[PDB]
Amino acid sequence: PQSDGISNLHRIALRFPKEGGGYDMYRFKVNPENYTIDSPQRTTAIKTKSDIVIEDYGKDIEVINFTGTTGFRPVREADGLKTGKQK
Amino acid sequence: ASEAKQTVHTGNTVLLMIKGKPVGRAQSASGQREYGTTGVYEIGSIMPQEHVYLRYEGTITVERLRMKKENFADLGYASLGEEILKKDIIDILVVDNLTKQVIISYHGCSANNYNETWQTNEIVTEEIEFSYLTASDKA
Amino acid sequence: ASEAKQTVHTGNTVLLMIKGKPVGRAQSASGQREYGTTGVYEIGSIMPQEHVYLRYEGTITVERLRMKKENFADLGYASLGEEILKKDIIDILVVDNLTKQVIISYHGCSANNYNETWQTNEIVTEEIEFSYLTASDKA
Amino acid sequence: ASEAKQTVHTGNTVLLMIKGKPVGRAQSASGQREYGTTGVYEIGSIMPQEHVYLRYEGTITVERLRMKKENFADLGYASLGEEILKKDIIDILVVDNLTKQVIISYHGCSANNYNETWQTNEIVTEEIEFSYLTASDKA
Amino acid sequence: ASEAKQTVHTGNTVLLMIKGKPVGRAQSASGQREYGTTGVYEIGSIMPQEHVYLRYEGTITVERLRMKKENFADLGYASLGEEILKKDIIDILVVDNLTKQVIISYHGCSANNYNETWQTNEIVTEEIEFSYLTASDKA
Amino acid sequence: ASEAKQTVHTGNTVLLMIKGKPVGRAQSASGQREYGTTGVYEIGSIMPQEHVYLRYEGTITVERLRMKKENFADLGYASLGEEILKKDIIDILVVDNLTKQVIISYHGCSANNYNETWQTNEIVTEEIEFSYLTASDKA
Amino acid sequence: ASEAKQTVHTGNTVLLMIKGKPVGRAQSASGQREYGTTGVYEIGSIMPQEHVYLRYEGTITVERLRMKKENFADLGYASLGEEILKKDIIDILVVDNLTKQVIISYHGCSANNYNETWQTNEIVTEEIEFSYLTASDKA
Repeated sequence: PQSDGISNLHRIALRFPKEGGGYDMYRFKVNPENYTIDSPQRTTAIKTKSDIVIEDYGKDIEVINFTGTTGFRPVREADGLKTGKQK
Repeated sequence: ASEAKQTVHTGNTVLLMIKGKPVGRAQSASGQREYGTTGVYEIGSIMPQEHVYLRYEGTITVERLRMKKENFADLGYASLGEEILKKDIIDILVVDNLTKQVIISYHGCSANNYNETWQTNEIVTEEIEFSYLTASDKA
Repeated sequence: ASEAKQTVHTGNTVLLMIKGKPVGRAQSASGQREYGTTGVYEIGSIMPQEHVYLRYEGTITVERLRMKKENFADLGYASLGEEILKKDIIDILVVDNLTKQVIISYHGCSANNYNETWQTNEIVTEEIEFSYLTASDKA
Repeated sequence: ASEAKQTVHTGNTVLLMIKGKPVGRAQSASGQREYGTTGVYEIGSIMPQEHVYLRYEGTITVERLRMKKENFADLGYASLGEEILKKDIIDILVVDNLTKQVIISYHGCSANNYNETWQTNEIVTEEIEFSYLTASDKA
Repeated sequence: ASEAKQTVHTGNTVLLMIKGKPVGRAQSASGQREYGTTGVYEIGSIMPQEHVYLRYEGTITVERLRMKKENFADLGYASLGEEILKKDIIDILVVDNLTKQVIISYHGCSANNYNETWQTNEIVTEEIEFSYLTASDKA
Repeated sequence: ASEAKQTVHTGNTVLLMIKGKPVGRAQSASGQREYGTTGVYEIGSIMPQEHVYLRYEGTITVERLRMKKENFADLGYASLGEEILKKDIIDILVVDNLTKQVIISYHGCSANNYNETWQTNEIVTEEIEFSYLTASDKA
Repeated sequence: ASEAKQTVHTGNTVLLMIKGKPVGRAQSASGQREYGTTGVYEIGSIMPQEHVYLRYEGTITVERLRMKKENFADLGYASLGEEILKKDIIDILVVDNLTKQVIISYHGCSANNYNETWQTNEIVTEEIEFSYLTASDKA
């Protein structure tokens, strides 16, 4: 949920394969400043001498891109006190 | 009432010192600071998460009636033309007139500008807007 | 007329409390809070159909006459140089004199700019501008 | 001379109402509008062909002495921090004090800012700069 | 000295006529007309060799004390919301009191901004800014 | 003391002439010039090598009480709407009232703007901000 | 008190010398010299570690009452039109009245803007702004 006056903000976390099997579960302490998501389509257009032909092949590989800054001031961690540079 | 027993600094009880020497006929000594603070905004909430510092900025302005000798060119602080490149880091203090105890120091300065005015039936003035690296104090 | 019956707040009925102590010999405190409120416009219709809120731009300025000692920097609220670093978050409250009931409070202020002003003859004056995470109150 | 027989509104004969309730100790109620008018210029002539509207803009500013109770936070209009998102469209009227007849209404508003001042030997004030969608009137 | 012999126009010898009626209890009317005049410069010669005219930026502001009724909005010149829409072009004339000869005229005005101002105690004041297609006159 | 024996121009001893005719009830005649001077800076030194001119700019502003006849529209200088394109280069002089000897001339002008004010219990005025090509003088 | 013993410079003890002659009936002269001084910042540390100097932005303004003749333009310092062209570099000195010892000097001034001001009744005033290559002095 976003901050909407009904629930408090919650922030992104990424699960990684642990090299012994199982996982690591990283999380951000300041959320992204820019967030962009692209959804390209594989549709193609060819122009015949007397008509246009529209052809589609379905959904294409999506792209996720976002940009942000790690916070400055120290912030407690679920198993430590880690600063922005350590994060 | 008396000097030792007030608990606010009147312009009477403050000396202004520079290059280890007191100044005659100084007027104002305004010292302004900006720590460029601008907290991180964050998509998903309306309010800044923490307020954080982005660039120190320190300016001290001194204004003075132009004395016939020992003006800020004669005391060596100010200068005209290329000769400024020969100058070095000037040093400034604010002191208790009653005990000669430092209130604050400005541990490294350089001039921005050296504004001057002559006017009809008025006293001439120097003005200097120094920039400075840091300010500190002990005792 | 009397304190026990007047309907309006005044400079004489309020105390400004910083880190659990009353501020001495302030002159004014002023706070601006702007939500960045902006209307959402539309093709085909000239007028906006709702407002929305952008960034909690929240600030308080404190102007004060310089206490002979125990000023902000000396007592440990303002800072100079890389002292800004170490000065963790500070809390401020505006307090109703007789009962010391809260009027409003500022969870976690942070400094923006600090101006100490000396002038010919007159009392030394100090200015600080603080930006805070969230203003709040309880009765 | 008398109330019923003048034909200009003095500050005496106007009530200011908000959320269906009269306000105590309000001061100014300035309402400004911009219809972004900027007529089409056109190559081949010096002068605009017709003046046309590009975006409605409506601001109403209210300034008030801070009352001990029923301030604009207690009446619910203003607010501090994230809590604003919980707020709803406030509603404001300007009324004939002599007959309780509406002069004009502002049929949907939201706050821009909530400026406040405490000062030495002065009366405290609230200020609000509301933005609003539309204004209208009947009778 | 007398109206029948004075050489100068004054506030008391002029009437402001809008849509065939005199405006009541105005305070000032001011009109700016700027041609955007600009000089044409040239390589090799530092000074411009002619001026040319760009856009007929033509405006008149009207400031008025609020009539108890029949103000601009009530009588049907100013507007609110999507009323701006329906209010077709309006004409204004500045008129020489005794003869009601034209002084100058404004073919087709159009509103820019409308400001109604209430304040403590004092008379309510109104401001409107109009932009017009072409100013003109005949004797 | 006397007219012939002073050696400063008082507003008494200056006539203002335009299109070969003296003006009645003119007030100010401010003439401002900018030669866009901005000397060449040069990598390898702190200071400008020579100060050089980048664009002439000449403005003359005339302010006048609005006369009942022979206003600046009647004398043909000012104009309203498209009709300006029909206008030509106006010509202005500043002259010794005591001897009708030219002090300076402005050998080619055009209007920027034609600001006007009517106000309650005040004298009406014209204002013109002419731009001009060149200024010169003989004897 | 006396000229022979006072410690401060005044309007009455200074003469302004241009091209070897004293300026008559000036009102004020003011000079701004700004080095463009700027601090050099750094990643990882918030405060700048030295200042450096950019451009010698050096200016003097002269304001004067118009001598009946032999003003700046007439006597051959100011200029009009393509006269600016021919007026080679000019030198100015500020001079201590009794001894005519140099106070400061301006090697090679150059005009920026020239403003002659006529107004109702009052004395005609003149303004010139000069930019110079290097300010300098010798005792």
